[PDB]
Amino acid sequence: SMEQVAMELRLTELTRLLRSVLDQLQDKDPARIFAQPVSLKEVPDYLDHIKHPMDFATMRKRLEAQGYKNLHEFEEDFDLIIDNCMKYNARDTVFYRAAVRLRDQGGVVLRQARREVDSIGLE
Repeated sequence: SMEQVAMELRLTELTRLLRSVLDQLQDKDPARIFAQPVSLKEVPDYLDHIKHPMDFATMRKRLEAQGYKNLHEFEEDFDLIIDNCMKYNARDTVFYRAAVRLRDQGGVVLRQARREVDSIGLE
């Protein structure tokens, strides 16, 4: 149907905006601490601690499959990256501190992303 095509165009449009958002967020992680999933070979107990692992590569996979239907779902995954890190790692670690900086700098990006999604009407 034509309605279904229109819905798909909106989703494709949203996916384009989120790709830009994702790139901007990942630029705030120049150490690439959050670029890939935590290795279960190198951190064998990880899933005992963290029940829903997340990372930028995994987000990018979901994004390219147009698997984010709205900005809230995207934000949920970004928050998992930060929140998982701040639980597994202690305050005095480079990992925890990197997550704090990513959350702070990323907030700016997400604030305007929300305005753009609402304004253009992409969800």
